[PDB]
Amino acid sequence: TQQPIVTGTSVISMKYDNGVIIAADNLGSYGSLLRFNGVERLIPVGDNTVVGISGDISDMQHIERLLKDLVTENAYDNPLADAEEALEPSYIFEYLATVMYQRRSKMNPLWNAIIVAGVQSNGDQFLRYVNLLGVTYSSPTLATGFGAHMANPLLRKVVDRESDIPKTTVQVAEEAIVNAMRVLYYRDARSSRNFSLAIIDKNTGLTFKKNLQVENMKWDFA
Amino acid sequence: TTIVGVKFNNGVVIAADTRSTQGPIVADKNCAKLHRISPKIWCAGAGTAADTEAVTQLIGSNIELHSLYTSREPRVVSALQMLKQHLFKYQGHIGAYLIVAGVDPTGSHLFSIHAHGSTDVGYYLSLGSGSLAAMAVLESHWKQDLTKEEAIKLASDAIQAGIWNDLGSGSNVDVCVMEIGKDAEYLRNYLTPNVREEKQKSYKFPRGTTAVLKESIVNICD
Amino acid sequence: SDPSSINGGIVVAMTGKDCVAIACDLRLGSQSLGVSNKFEKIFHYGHVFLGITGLATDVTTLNEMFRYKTNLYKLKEERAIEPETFTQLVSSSLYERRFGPYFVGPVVAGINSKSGKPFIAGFDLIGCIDEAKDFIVSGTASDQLFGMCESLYEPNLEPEDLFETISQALLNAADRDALSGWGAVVYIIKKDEVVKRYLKMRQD
Amino acid sequence: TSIMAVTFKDGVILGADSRTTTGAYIANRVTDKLTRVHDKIWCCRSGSAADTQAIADIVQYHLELYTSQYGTPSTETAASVFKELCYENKDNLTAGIIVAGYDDKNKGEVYTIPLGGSVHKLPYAIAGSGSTFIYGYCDKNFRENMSKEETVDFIKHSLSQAIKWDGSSGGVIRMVVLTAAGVERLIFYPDEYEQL
Amino acid sequence: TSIMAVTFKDGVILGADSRTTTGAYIANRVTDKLTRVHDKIWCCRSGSAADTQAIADIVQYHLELYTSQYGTPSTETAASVFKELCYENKDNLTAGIIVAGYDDKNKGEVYTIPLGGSVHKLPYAIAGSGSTFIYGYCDKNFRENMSKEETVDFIKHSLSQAIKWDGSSGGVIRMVVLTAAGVERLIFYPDEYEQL
Amino acid sequence: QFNPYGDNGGTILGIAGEDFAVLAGDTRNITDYSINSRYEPKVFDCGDNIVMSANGFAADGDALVKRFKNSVKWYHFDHNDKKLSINSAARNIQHLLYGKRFFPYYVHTIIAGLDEDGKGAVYSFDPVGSYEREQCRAGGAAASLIMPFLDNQVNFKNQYEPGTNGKVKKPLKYLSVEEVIKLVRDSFTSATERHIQVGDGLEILIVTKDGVRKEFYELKRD
Amino acid sequence: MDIILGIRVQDSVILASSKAVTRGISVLKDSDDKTRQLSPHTLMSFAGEAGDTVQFAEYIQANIQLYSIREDYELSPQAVSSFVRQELAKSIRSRRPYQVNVLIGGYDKKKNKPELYQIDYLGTKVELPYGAHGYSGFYTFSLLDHHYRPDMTTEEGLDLLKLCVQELEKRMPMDFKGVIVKIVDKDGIRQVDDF
Amino acid sequence: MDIILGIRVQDSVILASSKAVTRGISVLKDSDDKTRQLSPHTLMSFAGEAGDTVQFAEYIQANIQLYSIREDYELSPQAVSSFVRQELAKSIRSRRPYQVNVLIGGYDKKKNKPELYQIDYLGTKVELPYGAHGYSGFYTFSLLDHHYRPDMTTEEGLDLLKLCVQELEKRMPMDFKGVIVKIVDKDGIRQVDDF
Amino acid sequence: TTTLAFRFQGGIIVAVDSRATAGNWVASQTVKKVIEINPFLLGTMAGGAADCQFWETWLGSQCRLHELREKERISVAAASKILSNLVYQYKGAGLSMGTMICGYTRKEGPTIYYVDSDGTRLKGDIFCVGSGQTFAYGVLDSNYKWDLSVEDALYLGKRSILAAAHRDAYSGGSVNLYHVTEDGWIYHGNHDVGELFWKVKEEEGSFNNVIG
Amino acid sequence: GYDRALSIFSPDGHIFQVEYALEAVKRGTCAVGVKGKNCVVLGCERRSTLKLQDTRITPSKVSKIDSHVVLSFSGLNADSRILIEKARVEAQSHRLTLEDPVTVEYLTRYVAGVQQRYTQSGGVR
Ligand SMILES: [Mg+2]
Ligand SMILES: [Mg+2]
Ligand SMILES: [Mg+2]
Ligand SMILES: [Mg+2]
Repeated sequence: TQQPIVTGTSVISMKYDNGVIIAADNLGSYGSLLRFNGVERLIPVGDNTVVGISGDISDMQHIERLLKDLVTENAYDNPLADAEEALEPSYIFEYLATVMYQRRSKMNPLWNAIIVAGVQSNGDQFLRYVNLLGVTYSSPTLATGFGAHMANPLLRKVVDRESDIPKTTVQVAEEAIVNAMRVLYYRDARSSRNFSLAIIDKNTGLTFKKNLQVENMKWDFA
Repeated sequence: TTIVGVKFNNGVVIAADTRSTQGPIVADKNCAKLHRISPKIWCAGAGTAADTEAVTQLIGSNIELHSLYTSREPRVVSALQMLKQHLFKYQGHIGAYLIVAGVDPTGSHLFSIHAHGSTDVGYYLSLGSGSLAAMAVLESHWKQDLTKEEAIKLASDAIQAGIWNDLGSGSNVDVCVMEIGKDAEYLRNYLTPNVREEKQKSYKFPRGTTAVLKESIVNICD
Repeated sequence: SDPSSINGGIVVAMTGKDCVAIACDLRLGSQSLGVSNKFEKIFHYGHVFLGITGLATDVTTLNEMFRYKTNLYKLKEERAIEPETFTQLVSSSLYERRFGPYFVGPVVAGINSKSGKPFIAGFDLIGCIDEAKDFIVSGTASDQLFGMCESLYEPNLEPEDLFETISQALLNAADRDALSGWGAVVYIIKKDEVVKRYLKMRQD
Repeated sequence: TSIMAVTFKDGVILGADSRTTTGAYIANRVTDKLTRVHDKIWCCRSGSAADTQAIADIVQYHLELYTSQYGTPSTETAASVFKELCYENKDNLTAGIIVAGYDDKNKGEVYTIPLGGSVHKLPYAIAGSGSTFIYGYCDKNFRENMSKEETVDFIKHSLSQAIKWDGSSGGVIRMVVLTAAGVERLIFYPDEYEQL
Repeated sequence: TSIMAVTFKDGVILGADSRTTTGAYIANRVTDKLTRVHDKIWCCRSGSAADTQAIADIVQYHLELYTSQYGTPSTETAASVFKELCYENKDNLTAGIIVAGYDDKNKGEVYTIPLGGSVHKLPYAIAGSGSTFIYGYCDKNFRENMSKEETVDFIKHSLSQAIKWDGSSGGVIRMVVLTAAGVERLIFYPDEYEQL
Repeated sequence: QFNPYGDNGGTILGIAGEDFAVLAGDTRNITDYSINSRYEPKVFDCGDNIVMSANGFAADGDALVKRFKNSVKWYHFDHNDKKLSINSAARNIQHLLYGKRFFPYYVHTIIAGLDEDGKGAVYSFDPVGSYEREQCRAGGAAASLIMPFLDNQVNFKNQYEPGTNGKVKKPLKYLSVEEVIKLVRDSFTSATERHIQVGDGLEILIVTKDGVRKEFYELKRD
Repeated sequence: MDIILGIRVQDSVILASSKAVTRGISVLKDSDDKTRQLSPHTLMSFAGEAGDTVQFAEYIQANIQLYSIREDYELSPQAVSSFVRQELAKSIRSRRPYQVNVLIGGYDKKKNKPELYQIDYLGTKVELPYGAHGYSGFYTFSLLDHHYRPDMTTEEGLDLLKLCVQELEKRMPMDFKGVIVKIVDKDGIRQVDDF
Repeated sequence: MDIILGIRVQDSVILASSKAVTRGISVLKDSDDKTRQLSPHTLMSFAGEAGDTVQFAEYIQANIQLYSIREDYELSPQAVSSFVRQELAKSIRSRRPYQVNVLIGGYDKKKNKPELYQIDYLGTKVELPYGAHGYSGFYTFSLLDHHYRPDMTTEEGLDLLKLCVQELEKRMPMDFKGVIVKIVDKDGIRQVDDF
Repeated sequence: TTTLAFRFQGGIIVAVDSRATAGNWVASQTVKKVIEINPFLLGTMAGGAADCQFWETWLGSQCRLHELREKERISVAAASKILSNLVYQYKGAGLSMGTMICGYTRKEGPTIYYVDSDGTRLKGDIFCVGSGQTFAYGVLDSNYKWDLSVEDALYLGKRSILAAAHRDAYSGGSVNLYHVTEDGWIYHGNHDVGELFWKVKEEEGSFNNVIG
Repeated sequence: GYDRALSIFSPDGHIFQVEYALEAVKRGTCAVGVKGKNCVVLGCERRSTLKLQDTRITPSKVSKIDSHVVLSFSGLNADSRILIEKARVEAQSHRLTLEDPVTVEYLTRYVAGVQQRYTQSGGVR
């Protein structure tokens, strides 16, 4: 039994024609106090997976160490560690999902909501969610916390079902994600203006964007 | 419930969904959440259904008597003042959450009221369980100097976000347009995007299927 | 100690072609103990029919109260109250007890004598009006009734066909509820004739 | 909320953020927490929104009736009416109000009224959840008899920090200037104050 | 408590008040909250006094055993040991610790470890009940690559304000300077810092 | 205090014919008033012509299905590739569930297939391992809506032969796969109308001696 | 208090009511008559909370007796039962409700028919061929479902009642010290002394 | 469970124990023997929590019978009582204690004296001329204080016991369905069939 | 549930209802509450359904192991005590069971044991167990004699369940009958209350409280 | 714990420790059992190199396991006490769970099982 202390808010994501996009702000809240501002909540695993984490930051840092150790362990006695036997997004997710459900079953959870975004070896987009309860689900768009309530509706206007994915470009997809982040800054009392964004494409690979800001805001009607 | 209100050029428009629930069960698939306080002042209500209907009727009644007493068309701020003082007096026990809008000799107005008796002003507002889904759309697409047709589109789009993404909201979209110098235009079932598909089978029973013990003619006359 | 499920019971109403139907079960119990199998839950004031589910003492009290009020109405108005008007009276009366309510689930049914239009309506315990073209449900097997009605119902049923639909809706819903059943009554209502039928159902 | 009021050479200035909260959801990002109870007597509001409105409306009514009989009320008188409501209804209220007004005899005055309903006349006052983070800054930077431009900068910088650390504060910084010249409304947007 | 640690040009300085509390009673007015875990790695302590002592003692033991085998530990290593204890025993601990040390390769470093047991490397850190009142002041006044005298003044002024507003903070201001030159202990009494 | 359980909504339905059996379930996944996924399958082919669904708390549901699938695998390893009969599967699932009697799997479980005489079979379980073979069973959030309809249309309850004075019951007979799918589709469209946690899509798994076939149908998305 | 029963037969209503009054671990009395005559052809038995029972019974008795004197007329059993129900229906939403359950057995002289009404403390009225309050019903209702016929005589009703008391004396946990039996018919109210 | 009594007279110990087993609002049995023979000249009656009572009684019985076989000798009543006390004294600080109260009536063949021991679930042992567990004692102790003499015969003891049962049947709230009476003396244990 | 079993001149009658409930929700009407342990042993189920189902089939496995090891069918006493000793180990854990172990052996004759989840084990001639036990007792006790015929005893058991099925809201569905003799148990059919009630009402003239 | 496998097979397929235990039995005083039409009689030898014995208190050769079963033996006296004790405990345990005393076959089968267990358990002879 826990209570979360230092926390991170929404993580948002979606699929597009060639890959997936994921984003999360750089804030570590301490209750109502906006305590830490240099917190990276997107953690890449290899060159084909990004894990976005919300909730307790001490538990997030623990999960970082686990993923770091997983890469090390996979390389052991593995000549194809950077080829056919490299860590897939599906492998990384299932591992985390196992851990999350085991910890909830021992009544000592990792107080987090997690989204694993990546591209598989065959080119297929991977996007799946898991949280402190061990609950898992997948969707063309996925978001945690406030993102679930405010980002998902906006992202679903772009990709409402499976057939909308081939019709959605990386330009259109990123535009929707960046817009959603602005809306969250307007309306979430534990969001920050600064955020990170990651694109995992089947052709261009992993692009990690740091120190992004929310811009073009409307206030003058005040 | 999902309700919104949006200001435009020469007036104000409000909208709402048409789903009524008791727990997870849908009681009414086409209930009317748009209420009339006076001919050109209309109310959208979420929360405890009986409270929103009763409080809108009581103030509507007193507004009519006031209009007759003063030989003047009723103002939105009068309805706002009466509603908020009534709700405050009951310390939130009357669970009425309202978006009040209308036109009067002073101009066009848009307010919200919360159950404890707090009021606020805005060019765009949203209340109810689907307010976050609606507000996400409003924050994304709203601008200064909207036309009538643009405001109706924005309002109904905000309600649709609630219909699709919020489980508390569903079915149809009701709209009411209050323009300065014109009659208020109530648009019942302005949109109907949730029509029930044809059933696979008719469940009309052969006559005599039900076993009967007694028959008797009932006297309704004097 | 949940007032709405001590005694048990159900009521359902439906519309058809130039007609309406309202039905109810006959059980009255005290939690697990079945006490009475003659406790009807449908009453009428002139041509307007009212069904009431919930705490039985309040069912009785409200019937007596609305008989009281509709009698004074008729004396002063010199005409029988209509379903639309009576629906409003029920709503007013329930909301008057907002912070000390009658634990009931009433259902109005009838045909307007002037227009000829079939009318049904439902309420929560504090007076919220639920109007419907098709059907209204109430009681401890309301979930079951919602499921039965939504699947079985079709519009513009003839009185004889409507009887079969509403009866099957009630019976099969009641059999999936421990606190409902023990007999049933169905009212078929036309413009100027009303037929009352008691249904044969399982007595467990 | 983060709110404050500061006396200076020519009178007094009130300041406030624009955030309204119901949990972590921002119910309104463009709120007006600076409220008129008389021509040149204004209040800053913190706590319950329903409570602070009901109070401010009653005060405005009392001072309007005072004016009809006895002419312009003093700022002290306005604060006393706020106190009377806050003190006598302390069990049912959550209201932290700062009262600020301009007389010609008394110049600028600031009265703060915390939860209990006590009154405290001060050179300047800070209140709301975000005020905790600027006690250090405000104490070190406040001077008596500042100019209009200096006082505006003091409030702008102060509320900027309160907004930066308090999640319950944000949006725009509204200000109201009370002097012999009249009443002036100021607004400052994120793009300006965030990068101070 | 009010505590802080600040990196600067020549290294890092730790700072703390001297108040120990059991309720409103001051159990000790001359407390030493700055503790040595290694020659040039020190910690600042906040929260439970029993918890923070048990932790610091275990860390000191771990780093003494580290030194016997692998030589001088990095400041990062010391912070990791603190984290490991705070994170794994989060249910039973109330400890807010700031770790600060001087390497010759890495110069001055500051790591803060809040209640949950997370680690945060920062240019400077503030913690304890009194830190809330100086977030605004410290953010506005901190600069990177300050001198020794500037950093001492920054800490002295900061903790002075924290002490002024926080009832749980007071007494003397202790400081510990970590540079290549060595370890220097500083003390500052009320009569000096109160009238800043 | 940490609550190890959640409610992921949705509803499931199993019907058995003479030489076939169906196991249907909606594809919507929810928490509180939000939709997590519009397509998250919860009816699975477990091998040996056994289909299974464990509806309720999805984390427990996935865990159980995962353990049973694994049980089938080891049954082959330990007993010379012998086919696991539906009755044996049912008993095995009881022990899986009851093994966590004092910290239960929060699910209503239904399995379907053919018995050892080739006839259609449906088994249903309570959360702690109680089981029973039936012709008919609905499960999950809308079970209370659908089940009485099934009693009436599958088992012909409360239906008497016309003109027989309520003395002769309507005779029981097996339904064709065409007739069964009609009832499934109508059951789910009705449940979608009146239950907020039910909608989006319907996935039916049909089991005959030839194998396991799938059919998908759209449901209302409000 | 505890056990009160009622059976309506062809020409009479029979009420049986337990004699025990228990407080704590002591039976304070074993001859208590848990009934009041409301009018010459109407009898009410009662059970429930200590004090409340008698206070309520006597209050109703006073009111019906007042009515009888005022109008020089006896109210019908149906009328008396409705009056009693309304009093309990008022009571349940009072500051301190009467926690009393009653059976009303009467003979309607205008209809020449016996009538038995069961009313609980909430004000829940039902007319019945046989009735019971408290845990008694859990045994007696099923027993009477089997053995009761509508055309029985008073003597047949008493034997049917003996069968109920025997069952209760066998399976009930508490010693209720037997019952006082009273008959209501066309000739009024009388007590059976040897039961 | 509920009523267990014991009386020690000149030459014997007499135990009386109620026959009822009640669960909820149902008397499931009216012929239950709440006693176990531990050895030929030692008898233990018991009352308390359902299940615990019999489980504890039979466990003690098994242990004493084991001792008897091992040593080819009968333990004294004093020795058996001390063994039982210690088991209950252990039990009270266990994870789930035995909630059982017992009376041990025995005849010491070496001393040629009857002995009665009262032991509660905490492990509180006392030797007494007469004993009782539960609410029974609140009536029987004062009664026996008055009528008991130390030099009474077995027949006088049975009449004294009848006086206790009569009082309990008059003033106790629950129907305990009479008692099974057993006598322990120099010739062993025997049951009185007509009580 | 309502279950009963009584001993008489011609052996043992065992009768049970078939309803399952989750609160006021009627979960099933077709439940098997009698478990056939061996050709001479029966077990009745009441209370927690998984508890009853799991542990009584487990009991059957223990009885089978007894006759393999001892080359002799287990006694009713020993079979009932395995179950009672098992549930006693779980006392306090929250098991919910009201069971009756009924059967015949040479040494015992016809025997019935009541076993419940708080560890109570009682030999007896008549028991009724479940939420509707009192309704069954009322009819059974008032018509019981030792000298009942096999035909009359079967009916009384059937009629007693019917009585409880009618009055108890948490009992119903159908009646399952069993007769246990020196030659073993004999099944006497499933009897739906839907038809059985009206058949009994008409033929017996009882249930006059109901609208005919 | 002491784990050594003391009872093991030899090349010719004999377990010498079990066979040497039989030699200890051969050394013990003679015991005989004869069963009639309605009884069983157990006879036992007692060696007479021991005078000045106290026969009141000296352990008897025939032991009661229950009131209806007896056990005599030949071999190591100290070893027999351990078997007798275990048998006596099992006798009471059987009465407790089965509600019936042991059969002679069952009691024998138990005692024999104990003896067998000590032939393929580590650390025991
Ligand atoms: Mg039913
Ligand atoms: Mg902020
Ligand atoms: Mg739906
Ligand atoms: Mg029933």
